[PDB]
Amino acid sequence: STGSATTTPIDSLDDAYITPVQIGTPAQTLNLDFDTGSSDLWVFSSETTASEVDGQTIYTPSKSTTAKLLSGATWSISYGDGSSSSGDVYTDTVSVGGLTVTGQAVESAKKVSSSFTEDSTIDGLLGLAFSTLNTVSPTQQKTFFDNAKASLDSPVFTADLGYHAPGTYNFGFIDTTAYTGSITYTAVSTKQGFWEWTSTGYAVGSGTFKSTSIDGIADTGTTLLYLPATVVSAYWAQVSGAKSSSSVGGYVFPCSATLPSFTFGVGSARIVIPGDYIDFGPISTGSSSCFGGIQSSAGIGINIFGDVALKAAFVVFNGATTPTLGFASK
Repeated sequence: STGSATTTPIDSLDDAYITPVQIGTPAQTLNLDFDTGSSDLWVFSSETTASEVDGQTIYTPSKSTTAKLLSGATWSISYGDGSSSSGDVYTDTVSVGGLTVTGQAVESAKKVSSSFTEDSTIDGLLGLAFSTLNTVSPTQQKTFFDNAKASLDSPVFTADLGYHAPGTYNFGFIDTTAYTGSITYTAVSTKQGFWEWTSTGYAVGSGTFKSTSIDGIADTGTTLLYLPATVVSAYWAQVSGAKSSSSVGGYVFPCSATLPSFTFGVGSARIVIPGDYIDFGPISTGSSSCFGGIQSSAGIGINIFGDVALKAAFVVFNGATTPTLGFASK
């Protein structure tokens, strides 16, 4: 089997991407944030604290004839940006772009943190990291991909994120019309539960390529590109007026600037992020200071190839016995 669904930026900045997901019988369609950096499928629901719901579409398990409470199971998760959610668990039928999984763990939120409440466009998350990170207790649950894998034509899914435009998540096949040149595959470590790999280096604008190993994760659920301070300093040094602001929380630059591109290495191959991709607009409405899309990972503890990097490529998440990651220009 296969699946194919369109993913759409939630706002003019590509802060995140939502993908329609059918849950239950009859289908309840929720717009979920597909996240290759976590492994929980959780949704706003009829059980979510009323004061913490503000415009989201909710899952109502009582209205699904295929919903079953997973007796005694609970979940609780905290993300890298400080946000969090928790609740209990149902199993139900979940379909993504024509691909159907029965008995999927659907984690129902009783509580969500303010940032989730404040984002009316995201009805929940669908985790696509390795199931070892799943937070369901006392019986850990599998991801949608994990549950689908045996059925898929090929044990893969692909991320084709658009820049200020819709894109595509495919399951079970590689669309050879969706990229240019060839796909370059690189090794993955599953030891931290992430799609963790090692970039071969970087370049700033038309500058010479620096060969250097950068260990990081392919994470569709993170907006920006987080890299070592040395690398990020070298990028912003090429932008007149750019500086790191502790008060704003990262590198900012004059909105009148023209940003240089950023290249990262995948084996012998190169992915080029155009400068426009690195512009996240005024730090506050009407300000002439703009927030940078490449930031230091020094505070985080890991490097993150977030949407800024991934949307410049066609990305293959290969879930074979020995998983790998593939990158192509597009």
